[PDB]
Parts: sequence; C-alpha cells; structure tokens
Amino acid sequence: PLGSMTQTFSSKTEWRVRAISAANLHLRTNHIYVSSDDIKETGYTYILPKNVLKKFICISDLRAQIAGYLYGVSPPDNPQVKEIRCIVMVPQWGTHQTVHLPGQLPQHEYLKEMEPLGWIHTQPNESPQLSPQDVTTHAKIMADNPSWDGEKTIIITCSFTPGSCTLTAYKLTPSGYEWGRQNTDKGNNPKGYLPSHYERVQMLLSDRFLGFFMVPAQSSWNYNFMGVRHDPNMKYELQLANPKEFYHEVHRPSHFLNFALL
Amino acid sequence: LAPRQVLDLEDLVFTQGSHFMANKRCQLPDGSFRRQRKGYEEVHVPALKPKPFGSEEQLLPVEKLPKYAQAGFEGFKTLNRIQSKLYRAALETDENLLLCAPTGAGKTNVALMCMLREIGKHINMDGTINVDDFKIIYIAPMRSLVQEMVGSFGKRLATYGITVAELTGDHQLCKEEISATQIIVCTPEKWDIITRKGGERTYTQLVRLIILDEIHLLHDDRGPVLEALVARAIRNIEMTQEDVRLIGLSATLPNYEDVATFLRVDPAKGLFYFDNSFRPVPLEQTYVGITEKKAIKRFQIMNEIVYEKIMEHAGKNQVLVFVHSRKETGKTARAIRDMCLEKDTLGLFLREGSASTEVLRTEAEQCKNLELKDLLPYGFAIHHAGMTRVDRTLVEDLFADKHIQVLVSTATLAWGVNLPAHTVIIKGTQVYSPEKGRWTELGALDILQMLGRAGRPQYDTKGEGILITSHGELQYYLSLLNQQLPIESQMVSKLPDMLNAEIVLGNVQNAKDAVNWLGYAYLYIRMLRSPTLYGISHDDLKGDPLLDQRRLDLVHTAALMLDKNNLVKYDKKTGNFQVTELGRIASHYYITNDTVQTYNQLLKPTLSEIELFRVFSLSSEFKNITVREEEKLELQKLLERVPIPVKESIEEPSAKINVLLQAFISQLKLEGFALMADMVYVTQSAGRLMRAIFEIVLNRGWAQLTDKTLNLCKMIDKRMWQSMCPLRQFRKLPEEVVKKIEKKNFPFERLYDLNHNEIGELIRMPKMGKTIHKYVHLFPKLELSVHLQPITRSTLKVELTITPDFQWDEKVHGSSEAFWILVEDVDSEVILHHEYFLLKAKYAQDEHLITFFVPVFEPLPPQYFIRVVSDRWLSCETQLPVSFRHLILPEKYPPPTELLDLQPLPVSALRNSAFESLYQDKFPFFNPIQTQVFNTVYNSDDNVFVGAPTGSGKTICAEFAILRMLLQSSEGRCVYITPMEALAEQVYMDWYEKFQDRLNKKVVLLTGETSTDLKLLGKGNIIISTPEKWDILSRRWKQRKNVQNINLFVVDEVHLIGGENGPVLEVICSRMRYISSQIERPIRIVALSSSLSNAKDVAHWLGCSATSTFNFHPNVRPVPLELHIQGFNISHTQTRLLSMAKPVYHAITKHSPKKPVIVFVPSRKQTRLTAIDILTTCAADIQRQRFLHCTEKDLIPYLEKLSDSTLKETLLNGVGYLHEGLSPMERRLVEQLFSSGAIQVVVASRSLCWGMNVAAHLVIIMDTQYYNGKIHAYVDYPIYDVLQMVGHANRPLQDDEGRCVIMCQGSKKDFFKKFLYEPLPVESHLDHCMHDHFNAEIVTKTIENKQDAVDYLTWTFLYRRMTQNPNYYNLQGISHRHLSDHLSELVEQTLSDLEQSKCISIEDEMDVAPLNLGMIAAYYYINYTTIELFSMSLNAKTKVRGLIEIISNAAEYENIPIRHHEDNLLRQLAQKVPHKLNNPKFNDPHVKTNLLLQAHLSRMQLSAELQSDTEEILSKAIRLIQACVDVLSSNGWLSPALAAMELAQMVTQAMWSKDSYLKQLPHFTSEHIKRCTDKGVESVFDIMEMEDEERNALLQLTDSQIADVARFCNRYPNIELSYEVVDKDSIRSGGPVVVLVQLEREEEVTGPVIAPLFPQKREEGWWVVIGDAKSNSLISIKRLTLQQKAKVKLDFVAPATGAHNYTLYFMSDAYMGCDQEYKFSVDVK
Repeated sequence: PLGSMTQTFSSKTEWRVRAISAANLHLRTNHIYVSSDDIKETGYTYILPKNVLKKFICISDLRAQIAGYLYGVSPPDNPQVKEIRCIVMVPQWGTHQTVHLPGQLPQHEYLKEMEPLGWIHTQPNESPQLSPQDVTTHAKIMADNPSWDGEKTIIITCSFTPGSCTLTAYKLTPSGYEWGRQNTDKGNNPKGYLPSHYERVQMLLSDRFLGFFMVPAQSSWNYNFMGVRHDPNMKYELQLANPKEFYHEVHRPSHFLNFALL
Repeated sequence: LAPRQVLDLEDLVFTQGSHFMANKRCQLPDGSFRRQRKGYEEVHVPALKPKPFGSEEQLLPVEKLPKYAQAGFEGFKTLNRIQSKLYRAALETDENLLLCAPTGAGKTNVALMCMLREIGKHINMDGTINVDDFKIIYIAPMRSLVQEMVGSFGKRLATYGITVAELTGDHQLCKEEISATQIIVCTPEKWDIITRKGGERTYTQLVRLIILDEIHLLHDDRGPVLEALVARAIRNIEMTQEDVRLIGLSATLPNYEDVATFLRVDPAKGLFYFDNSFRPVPLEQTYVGITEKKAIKRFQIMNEIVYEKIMEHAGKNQVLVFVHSRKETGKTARAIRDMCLEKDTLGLFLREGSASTEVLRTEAEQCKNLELKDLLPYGFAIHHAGMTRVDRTLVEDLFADKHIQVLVSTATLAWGVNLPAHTVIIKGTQVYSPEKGRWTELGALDILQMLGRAGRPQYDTKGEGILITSHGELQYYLSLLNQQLPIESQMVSKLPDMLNAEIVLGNVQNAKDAVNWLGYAYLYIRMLRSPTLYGISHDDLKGDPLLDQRRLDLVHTAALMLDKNNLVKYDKKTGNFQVTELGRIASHYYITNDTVQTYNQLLKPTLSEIELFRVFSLSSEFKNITVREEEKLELQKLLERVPIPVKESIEEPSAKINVLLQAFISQLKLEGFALMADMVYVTQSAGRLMRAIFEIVLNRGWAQLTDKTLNLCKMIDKRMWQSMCPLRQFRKLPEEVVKKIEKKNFPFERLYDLNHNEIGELIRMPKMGKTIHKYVHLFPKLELSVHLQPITRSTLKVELTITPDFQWDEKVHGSSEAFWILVEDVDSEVILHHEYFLLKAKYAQDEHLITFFVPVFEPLPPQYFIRVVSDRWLSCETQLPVSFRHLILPEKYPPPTELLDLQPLPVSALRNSAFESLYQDKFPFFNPIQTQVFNTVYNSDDNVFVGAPTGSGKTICAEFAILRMLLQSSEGRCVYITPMEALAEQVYMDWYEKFQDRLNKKVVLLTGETSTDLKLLGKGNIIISTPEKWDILSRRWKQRKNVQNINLFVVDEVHLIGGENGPVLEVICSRMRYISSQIERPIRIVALSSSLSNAKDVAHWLGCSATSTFNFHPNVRPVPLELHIQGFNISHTQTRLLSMAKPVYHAITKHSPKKPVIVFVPSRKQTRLTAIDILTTCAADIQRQRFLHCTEKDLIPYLEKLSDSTLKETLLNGVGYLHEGLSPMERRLVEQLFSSGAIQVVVASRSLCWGMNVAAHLVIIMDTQYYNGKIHAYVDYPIYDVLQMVGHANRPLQDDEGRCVIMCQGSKKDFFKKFLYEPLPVESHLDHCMHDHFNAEIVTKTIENKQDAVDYLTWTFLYRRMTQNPNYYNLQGISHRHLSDHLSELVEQTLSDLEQSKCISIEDEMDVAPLNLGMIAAYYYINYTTIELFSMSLNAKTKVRGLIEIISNAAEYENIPIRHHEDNLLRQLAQKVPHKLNNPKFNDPHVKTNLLLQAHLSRMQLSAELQSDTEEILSKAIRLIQACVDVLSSNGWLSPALAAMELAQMVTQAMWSKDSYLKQLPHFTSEHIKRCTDKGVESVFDIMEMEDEERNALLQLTDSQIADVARFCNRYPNIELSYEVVDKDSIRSGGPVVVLVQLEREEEVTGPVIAPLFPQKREEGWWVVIGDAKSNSLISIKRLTLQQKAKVKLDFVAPATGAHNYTLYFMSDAYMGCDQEYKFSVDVK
C-alpha cells in the first residue's frame, strides 16, 4: 500500500449528533411564530393551545418529521372557531419530507365528544407552500375516512426556522383532494400538483386553556428505530398520557441491548 | 473577630496523606544493620526482647474479674499481660481510655472489658439485660474487619442475649436493625453519615460507649472522619449532659498523648502505652529498598528478591506473601511456583510423600476453581475476595493445619481472617488509587496489619516480616514499624465539608460555635503542640496562644467556600451561618461541597439523559481521574457504541467517567487494569451521588428529571437498562430465558393475566411456563383508584386507594417495599405533590388509603396524573390518569353579611342593672359584631347563627341569649356545647362567676359520669358540656324530661363538625332539632362558628332564618389581624426547624419588640429547645434579659415553686414555655407571669393551643406539622388548630392590631393563604361514623324500619351538604333518585353491620329492632365493635383474670400509644404484676392497657407519661366493666358477674379483692394494717368502733389525717337491708315469685364516693342479685342508686318443686367490703 499511513475508520453514527440536538429543542419553544394569513380568511379559526405545541416540539427530531392528529370542538356559542383540545400520537415513522401513519384513525371514548380537525407535523425547512406529500397524505386520509371534512380539517406545519418554530395552517381545496387521492408520485414536483390545491387558514396560539395528549395503549408512538415493526395495517388503542421524547430509551431498545453485547 | 484573613486551605494540606513523615530522622534498635547489594539495599532489624516484669503485676486470673463479666471470658484462665494492666481502668472505671500497643497485643479483649462494663449497667432483677437502655458503637476502619468483629463479639457475648450486628446497606428502609442491635459495628464513614442526619427518632442518644479501633487512622486521608465523630460526640456531651465513654485503640506511634488529649483521656488514669516489646511474637524485620529506577529491570529484581527470600524458608517456614490486586495474586503465586520448577526446587516445599502432600492432592481435585486447582498440589495457594467463600475457607483451613507452604494474598486477608504465618513478605508497597488517579504507597494501616500477621502466637519463637519497596521509601517504613511515624491531622482540606455537616445539624450556628467545635478537633491539638508543622509561626502562636485568631481565620475561610458554593449563607458581620437544602443534601448524602455547586449550576428541569450523565461525570469526587493514552483506544471503541451519546471528546476525563458508568450499567468487561479500577470507583460513588441529584430535583418539583434520575439510580443499582426485561431483577432466573423474552419485542405486561401455558408457547420454552408465570406475579404491581373530593373551586382533596396486585415473598421482597407517589400536572412537567410510600409485609394484601390536597383552577385542566413508582424495582410503575371531565365543583361561596357601621352599643342597652353588672366595668361598649346581632339575639327567639373569626367575642353573643332566657324563664335551662374539654373548663369558670356568683343561677360542668351529670342538668340553669357527654344523655330524651325541656341550646365552634370528631357534634345538634320538632315547644338554638364559606348550609340545617344568620368573613375581626405566611424550602423537618430558629427571633423584634409573643412549636421537646434558642439569640444581640419586664427579684417568690431547673433559667431571662409535661401549677405560674407582663415570650406546644388562658400581641407558629408516633409519620396541623393559634393574637383592651407569623414548609403556603385569608368550608363526615348512632336510635325506637333511618338522615348536616358538594360524598348527581339511592346504600350497609354484630334484628329486610347487646352499647356509650367482642369472650366461668383481659381488648383502647422506650419497662412490669398474660406481644395497645390496669390495682407509681395514659384508661373502664356485668347477667352466669361487680370496686379504690379493706382509708400506710391485723381489726367497721383517745393512738399518724380518716369513715356506706319473699307459702312451680328488698341508709350520700386514686367523681351504685350459688345461676338483678331509703322488687319464675335455697347479694360498685349476703329458701308447690 501507501504503507506509510495506516488509518482505522471509526464509526460516527448520525443519530447521536441528532440526539444531542434534540436535547436542545426546548429552547425553540420560547420563540414560536404563527404566520398571519394575508390570503386571508377561510371559514374557521383554529386556536392551538401552547402547552401541547411546546410538548409536540420537545418530543420531535430536527430531520425526521413527526405528526399528531388534531381533535377539538367549537366554543359553546361560537361555531366559527375550532379550539384544538387534544393531540393524538399514534405509531409512526418519518423522513424529512413525510410521515408514515397507520391507516386506522384514532378511536377512543374520550375523542367521540370531539371532532377530528386534521393533523400537525414538524418540518425541517420552512416552505412557502404546502408539501405535495402533505396534500397527498391529507387527501388519502379524507378518501378513507368520511369523518374528515374538507372544509374542517387542516394541516398545521411546524417548521424549524433557526432558533425558533414557525407554525402555519392549511386546508385542502376540492381540487386538491381530487388530485391528492389519485397521486402516487412521492417526489417534490409530481405531475399535476399546483398551489390552488390548498388555502391558508387562520391559526392562533393561546394560553387560556390547556390541551392534552393521547398515546398508544401498549407501544409508544416513535418507530423511527423499529421501522420493521411498523406497518400501514397496524392497529393500536390509546391511553390518556403524555408522549415520550424522540430519543427516549423505549424508542431505541436495540441501542441499549446491542451495546451490552458484549 | 475582625480583622479576619482568608487562608489557602490547599496550601496547608499534607499531600502525601498517611505517607506524610513528620519525623526528620529514624533511630533503629541496637543490632540493626544495612547490607549493600545488587542495586538494592537491605535493612535488618533484630527481634526485640520482651520486657520483664514490672514492679507489682502478675497475670490476672479470670477468677478475680467481677462476677457479671466472667461469662464474657469463658474459655480463658488468665488475662494476658496487657489485659491485666487494663482490667481495673476498663471494668472498674468509666474513664476514657487510650490504649497504644503493637498489633495483636490484645487490644480487642480490652474493648470487650469496656463493653462488658457498659452491659453491666443494665442488668435488672432477673439477670437479663435491659437491651433497650443503651447502644455501643464499635468503629472499625475496614469492612472485612467489621464482619469479623460482629461474629467474634457476637460469640463472646451471646450468653448475655446481646445482638452484635453490622450496618447492612440501605437504611431509609432498614433502620429496624438498629433498635434491635445493642452493639453496632461499622466504619467511621458509616457512623458519620448516620449521625449527620439524626433527624429523629434516632437511637444515637442511647449511645453510651464508642470504641475507636485503629485510631491512628487519624493520620490517614480518612482520619478527619474520626475527628468529626469525636468532636461531635464530646461537644454533644456538653449540650445534652449525657456522658459517653470513649475508648481509643491505637498503634504505638508518636503524638499518642495528643490523641489522648483529643479523646479527653486523663493521662494519669486512661493512657497506656506498650512498646513493640509487647508484640505477642517477637519480630525480625527485613526492609528491601530497590534503587533500580527502570520499570522492567526493577520488575525482575523484585521477583529475584522474592524468590531468594522464599528459598530461605522453603520447607522450613510457611510463607505468606502479600500483593495488591486480585490479579497479581495468581501471577505472583505462579511466578514463584514456576521458577522453582525451572530450578527444580519444589521438592523442598513438600515431603516426597507426606501426610500433607496427599491431603492437598485430595482437596485440590475437589476444590472446583482454576487458579487454586493448579497450585494446591505444590503447597501453594491464593486468597482474595474475587473467589468463593468455601474455597477461601479451604485455603484458610489447609493453611491452618500447616498444609499450604506459600500463600499469596492481599490486604483483605490480613484484616478479615485470623491467619498468622511464620514469614510474611510484602511484595512491593505501591497500589493503584482511583481516588488519586495514580499509583501511590499503601496506607499505614494496611502495612501495619500485614506485618502484624508475622509470627504465629503459639507455634513460633519469632516472626519474620519482609517488606520490599523503593529505596527512597525505606525511612518511612522503618519509622512506621519502629514507633516513630508521628500521627498528624489530615483535616484542613476536609474542613469545609465537616463544618457544613455541623451547620446542617444545628450544632454550629455561627463562627463562634465553629471555633468552639474546631477546639475539639485533633487538628487543634496538633496546632497547639507543633504550630510550625501546621503553618503557624512561633511568633504567631504566641500573640494568639489559644489559636483563637487562627481558628477564626480557618472557619472564615471554610465558611466563605461554603457560601460561594451556596451550601450556607454566611453573614461576615455577625458570623451567623444559615443552613440551606443544598447544604443539607451535601451533608446527608456525603457529597463534597464543590460537587453540589456543580449540581446547582447545571441541573435544569429540561435536562436530557445526555446532559444528566454529563453532570454526574463532573462530580468533584472524580476530579483526579485522567484519560491515559494507553486507555484511549478501548475508550473510543466504547464511546462509538454508548447508548447515551457523549458530547465531549475522549480527551476530556468527563467523557471517560461517562463511558465507565454506561459500561458498568451494560455490564461490559474491560481489559485495561486501571480502567476497571476506575470503573469500580466511579460507580461505587454513583449510588449516593445520583441519589443526591434525585433528591435535589424531586424537591424542586421537576417531574421529567425526577423520573430520569430515579431511573438512573435503579439502573446503577441493578446493572441493566430499562429496555431489558424487568424479570432479570429476579437474579434466580437463567439470564437465558430473559434474553429469550427480550428477543421477542413484545410488551411485558400482557404476560400478566395470560396463563402458564401460553407463556411457554410465546417464548417457545414451554419447558418452564409455570416458572415465568411465577416470577411474573412476584413482580411488584399496584392498582390505583381515586375518590376526588372538591374542597373549593381551587382546592381538591384526593383520596388515593392503593391495592397491591402481586404475591409477596420475603425471599424476594424482604419485610417491606418502598414507592414514590407523584401527582403530576397536565404536561407531566410539575410535581404538584409527592410522598414516600412504604408497603410493609404485614400489610402486603390490604388496601392502603392516601389523602392529599392539590390546587386546581378554572377553566379546569384536562387531567392530572398519579404515578406510583418503585423506589428500587426497575420498570415498576403504575400511572393513573385523573381526568376532570366529570368533576363537579361546589358553587363559589356567597358574599359575607355586611358589617354595618352601627352606633356602638352601650352595656346600658341590656336595660337591667343586675345584667349590666356582668360587663359594665370590663368595657363601655360591645364590639361591632355584638352590636349587629344584639337585637336578634336579645329581642327575638329566632334560631341565630353567628360566624366570625376567633377573637370576635362570639361567646358574649350567646351570653345575650342566656340573659334573654332568664327574663322569659326564671328557671329555664341552657345547654351549651363546646367541642374541646379545655374550652369547656375556661367557659365554666367565666360563666360560673357571671351567672351563679353575680346572678345566683346554677352553672354546672358535665363530668362524663352519668347520674352525676343527670343531677346537674336537673338543677343547673347553665349546663356546659362537650359533645360526647351530651350525646350519652341526649340519647335518652324520650325517658328524660330534663332533656326535652331545654329552653336554650348553644353550640360553640360549630365549624368543628368538619373536623375529626365532628360527627358526634353533628349528631347531637341534629337531635336537638328533631326533639324540638316533636315536642312542639321550640328549643332555641344559637350556633357560633369561625367564618364559614358555606355558613348558609349550617344555618339552614339548624333552622336559622336568613336575617338571623350573621356570616361574617375574616376581614371584620375587631382587632385587625396582620397575617404573614413565610415559606421554608427545607424538606427534612429537623433541618427546617433549624432554618426557622433565627427568623423566630427576628419576627419578634420586627413585629412585637415590646409586646407579648406566643411561639407555638410542634412538640414538648421543642418548647424547651426554642426558649433557649430565643435566649441565645438575645444574648448575641447583646440584648440579654430584654424580655424580662419585672425585677430579677419580684420573680422568685414565683420561681422557687418550680421543679424544672431550665424553666427557671429561661424565665429569669424573660421567656417561659408551656407543655403538657409540666405540673398544672407550673403552667399557671408561667401564665400569670406572662399575663402580668413580667415575661414577654412563652413557647407553647401545639397540643396546648385549646387550653391556653393567655393572649398575645404576636403569635408565631413555628412550623405546621408534628410527628405522630403511632404511624411513624409527620402529620399536618388541622386547619382548626391553626385558626385557634392565630386567634391567640388578639388583645382588644391592649393593642390596635394582632400579628401572626406562620412559618411553614413552602409546599403548604398556598393552602394556608386559601384557608386563612378566606372563610372556611366545612363538610360532614357522619357517613363514615354511622353505626353507633343508628344503633342508639334503634334502641330508642326513633328508628324502627329502613325508611325511618332514611328520614333520620334528612335531619343531618351531611345531608344538606350532599346536594351542595356531591362529589365529596361520592355522589355523581344531586337528583332526588340520586340521593335517595345514596341514602339507602348508607342505610343498608349500616344496618347490615349492626345486624351481623347482633346489636339489632332485621325482619322482612325492612323492620329493625334493638337487641340486648345493642341496648348495652347504646346505654353505656360503648362502640358496638367493642360490645361484640365482649359478647364473644365472656363465658360462664370468667374470673377477675379474663374480665381485665377482655376489657383491655376494647376498641376504646386501640389508640393507647406504644412508646419504643417503654418496651422493657412493660416487660419488667409484666413480671411485677399479679396475673400473667398469655404470650404477650408488647407492641399491642390492648396488652399495654392490660398492664397499666394491673399497675393501677396494685398502686404502682409510674412515670408522668404512663400515669396520664392510666388516667385515660380509667376514664372508660367503669362503663366497660358495667357492660360486662350486664352481658354476664343477661346470660345467667353468677360468679363472673359478681366478679365484674367487684372489679368495679377494685378499679375505683385501686386494690385487689385479696387486699385489705383498710387499704381504702386515707393516709393509711400499707406497712401498718398488718399492724392492724396484728391487734384485732380487719375491716373499716372495726376502726369506727374503737375508743377515741385510743383511736389517735393506733395509727402512728397525724391529726389532720385523723380528720381525713374520719370523713372517709362517715361516708363509707352503712346500709340496713330488709328482705321478704312475698307470699312465701303459696308459691307454685312456673309461677311468679317476687322478692322485696329494703335499703335504709344509716347516714345522710353525704357527698360522692371517696376514691382519691380514681380520676372522676363517682356516685355510689348498687346491685341486688338473686343467685343459686351451688348452680352458678343468676336469676334476678337490679341496678339502683340509694338515698336514705329505697325499695327494690325482684321477679323470677319458680322452677320445679322444692326445696330451693337462693342467695341474696347487695353489691357496691365503688367500695370494697360493703357487700352483703343473705341465704333464704322458698318452698315451691
């Protein structure tokens, strides 16, 4: 060889650097911005409670997107406003462009008094436009679940702007639904996608009431390290409890059992 | 003091530790010589000659020891030479001792002599030992030594029934050991950490003797621990005056006389120094000092020296070789055995065919381990703690019988086994220290112990110790082993940590205290005697000859370090120290002060596991660890795969410590030798360090981090991560099948109710599905359920029910199992509430109830969470969500009744001159509240409610009503209820003066004796009573005219319906309402209360119209109340009390410098402690005596009357204290002095806050919890007691304001604001208390069917409240089917229990009727549970024996306290006592009262505690006795009833039936009526007939006494008894036979019974009994009181025809020897 060098490669697994950065996510919860419409209004106003937003941020990753389902109701005399009352974490795994949720929507006695309001997901980069993956996901959920009204369900993106998180809420259009339910291209400029597939909706952060989380009854929600155990057909029940952070030990047991070997 | 100067403590440190060598030179014994050799030098020191033989001393035969001590020397004839010189000083004095002697000279037996002298102090009359009286602490420096001394001393002292034990492991679960152990053997550090906490209830005040073994450890880096211990013990001897004997056992080294000074040893009495001439076997020494500095040649020079030395002994002498690793043990043993092979020299070791050569061939093939099997046939062996215990037992046994020739081992063998060898070789003196991060020299103690093992005591004429070291170490080892290495102090560096320990304890509260404390240190003594060695000039010592300045500087320096690191707050001006929680955690967890500063800086609630491992890795305990280049490749391979990422580079030692911990948890093997020693040191420390982090974050409320840190604690302890199957924690399971289970990633908890079969299948090892099933259900599991109980709209009461759902097994769980209960908020962010929870093995199957408060707010948050998490089991948790979706909040409360700005009301408004004389010179006008309610109370008959803060003159308002009653009815009757006996007494004397003295009515105070009380309400116009006393009477209202004829019923402090004894108060009020509705002649009711938020509910319940309810809130108190609630951080109660001591003083100067102050403290002990503390602070304010406002002269006609010397001292300085232990006369004097203004402060215990006849300008409430000794737990003050203490700050005629400061734990501050600034909500608890009242109402026929019971409930407050706060009562709707269902459930459950206890009958599941049992229970006011057991146990041949047994077993005596300190006292009492029990458990209250009762019948005078306990036992005994009489009677048993009736007499007069009837007479010696039996008198009647002048001449006693015996003789019953069988002729079988009895009283009832030893005044009661004595048959019985004459009628049925002779009994219930017996016959036809 150049037998005057001799270098040993030393592993530098990428999840470790990501696990260090995920431990500083809490700093972003003090600087949380909501884009104001300028589109402008579309029907309902969504009020998101800060407590679950902050927790949603703290349990996330900066590269792999995570998602929760939105549930809530209208203030008593006020049909115009949708207060988000619960975020549901279901078994999932993600990449930087999409999340993979089960086909089964949440089912629990506690949600049957509320209505489904859509979903929220983290995004690595802030983007001026709703992802086509997002439009496709939202439209295929609508096709398989009549309970999701096109005029009542939204996508909230929570984008990792530097030192911050910026929230923006979108709804599908009729034309968006029809395009996204038939769409099978995963990439970023799939044929037929266009910006008239969604509108922006007004969203407000509030401190006057608290939301709560539901999580799976047996597993946790994070399968990004146990992907093989995750399946679109998987079934899950729910419990009233708070979600564990992304790199909690229960989400990556093989890191703990294969290090102990030997 | 000033000017101080700040020192560099590090510069003063002796860096080399025990290797410090103060002596410049070393003289050797004559005959020593040096040999130059092969680049090493040898020094030889010949063996000494034993010194003989002293002027006058021979060995002492055991014969001549004291007799009690000889048992401890069984198996010896004569003490050795040293024990003989020490036996007098050790066994015949209490003198502190210092014994200096060479190793093995016999110091152990000298300690035993000291122990035996202490043991002797507690031999009682039967020869056993009062093992409750004392503890002995034996401090041994090494763990292996501790264990050997536990067995050695255990064996020697067994014949004394004494427990010797080591302190095993974790102690927040296992201080059981210590109340059971008399001789505790432990290391210095263990005893430090234990006495650093104290808290209590400790047992360290039982410590009478401390033995400091190997006290030359003072010279070690560990030496400061001994200084801390000794200084703490001695200084404590001063402040508590309890002496403790100290025994020092030392090597023979210089400065031993300074050691003696430090131990308070008198050098003329306690100091003994035996030079090396007294070694048991003389020692020939060789020191080999290598000069070769090159590692590898030096290394083989070492083995060359070893081999050459071994050969000088091969075959001749057994060789013990010492090395300092588990690993070099084998490597050296093999290196030696191998180069003998190379040079063919193994034949010298073994005998070509010995008895031994096969004894080790035999045992080697059967020995089972690799290293040993290889060497043992060659005469070689190894020994270390990394191998077996029976292989080590093998090695020790084979060596013992002279079978092994060469044994390589380490220091542990030297310390832990008694194993001498003729020849000892110490191969090298260098050892790896993880603490210092490098190689160092062995400590002195180790070297001494090893070479001590040379020379076997019986076999050898001399021993030969060979020490191989580096040549520059020769002088050091020569000095250590030839009496010349001086013992120095190592404590300047440890000074900050040990000073903080004293501050945390409260022993040191300022820089002066610390200068005093430092004066007790060994450091101080050495500074005085060798200043230069300690950094002090001789010029400076001498301008400062006590080193006063120097100590202040040191203390100054240390305090500044503690303050900079936030352990202490240090005021340089005053020198005061303030404790903190950080400080307390550092002391209690044994953490250095730089570490807890790092923890304070870095810990944040958002911390990740990544950052948590980093924080741990930065602990200063690891500050000497480095990353070596030879470690970096193995560290980086592990850093690559660590499950917890590590931010920092591997070049930082932080990263290496981090990786070592994770590697430990994952149980990795590592190849570097240093790295594994570092791992061991990092992780042994991790345990207490991580438990410190946990306590820090738990008490800060940081939910997420609390979870992480508690889990890391468990991962460290259990050596596994969460992700592993929790069943690995069952170590008795093949780590096989667990890996099986982990392979299948399926959740652990659906193994639970799955069966034995499907377990084996899912795992694919059905081979053992039942075993996995077994362990699955051993795993600890709790089920949680909750009853939510809204208090207000912002406070929620939670009752948590814990149900164990697992099978217990002491093999796995032990005696208990600990948990943390954690109430967390919506976001699992904040711990709203937490407590420790201990599941005891005896309760492993019961439900446990927990109650606590949490705040709530609006709009209601979605849920809280309750987690119950194991303190030790990993993956062992239950989280119960607590959703509020259905929480029904009570309505917010109404506004108060306005206080109207009315013209103040003159006393003239009473328009009655006699009435005005009750008030007119106390004040001119009534306050605003009395002005507003006057018209309604005085000019109306409406039921009225008045709610206002304590101190608003509410009871005057009820006086208004009494006065209106007297106008309407000249002989009208008032019943006044107050909930507290002390309040009833206060009101009694004030109302006695007002209405009897100044108005000529009758004011009476109900006693609780039934017909005494009944006479009182027949005559009194004002009847004052507590609730129970009125309940017993008011139950009988249908038969008792003088109950329904009540004009006025006043209940005071009625808000106490909501407190612990509220239900009886609710019931009797509910009854007065029900009665008034029946009789239709309304009974007026007035209710007085503290401010209530739900006042309208009370008022509606009591029939008060809206205009006649004055619901005032606290802001209207006539004397404005300035209320201050100060929160305190510290969670540990002792330390928190300390943190409050100074603020108590400052509160006085800030809020009431001149005006009177009451300090309420949690306990009797604390009253004294705080009075002295207040004073000590006053003296350092140089304001001594400024609370004394009378002369130091007017004080002392008051003072000399007192018994307590401390109360006199503090009173002399202006400060009294009050507690229930002081004579009633002591309390009155303190109160007079306080109310006269003579003394300005009185410190009162909390239990006195109802019976206090004094008021103050400022009330300080110093903490708000008290220790309940039954439940071994701290209990919050009831809000009612707090309101009552706050009310003592109210001087209407003296102050413009009242002030109160409440100091409480910070977690309680919000609660006190919510419930003191606002009016109080109250609930009923009658629904938990129904049985005894339902039973009474069925007896009285108020309740006759289930519907009646439902209606009855509608009269109660419980029932009004059920619709206002439904959830509190477990109702979910207020609908009328809702509460009519709920009412019926309460009814069905109550009646079913009563019917099953046979108190009532139920017919048609509808109609209820009383049974005799129930009638008895109701009549005597006895728990139906008690009467049920009374019905099981009493039989036809019950005697005085069982009557006392059965009676003690009543539920009324369940709460008689067990005091740990009375255990042997009750044991010895059960031997002083006539009737012996059956296998008595002395932890049982019913056994306890059984003996208190026998003590009382025997007139044994006991402690003040046991006599107050006796007095409450006695307050209940008559009714239980009379109940028994009633049961036995209704069952027809004659002899046991007659016995029960004499029991009544026995208890009343305190005697036995066998006793002399003259024992009842006043002033009667029990000496002289065997002098009275000597001259013809046996009864009382004989004394009265007896001439007068001779009467004064019998008794040998005084004349005032002669009038006392006269008054007794003149009330002693003398009754004439007639009886006639009416129509005695025409009596036919099965017919009525009526016997007529006449009782005429000679005398009067000239007053009540005379019985000075019985606590209540009694009236004479009587039984008339018709029995068949031959048959044991009671046929007729009647109870009667007697005046002059009474006639009694007894009926029964005639039996078959006879010939039937009966016996008539007339029995007293109060006096002995008054009983009469007349036989009579009836001829029946």
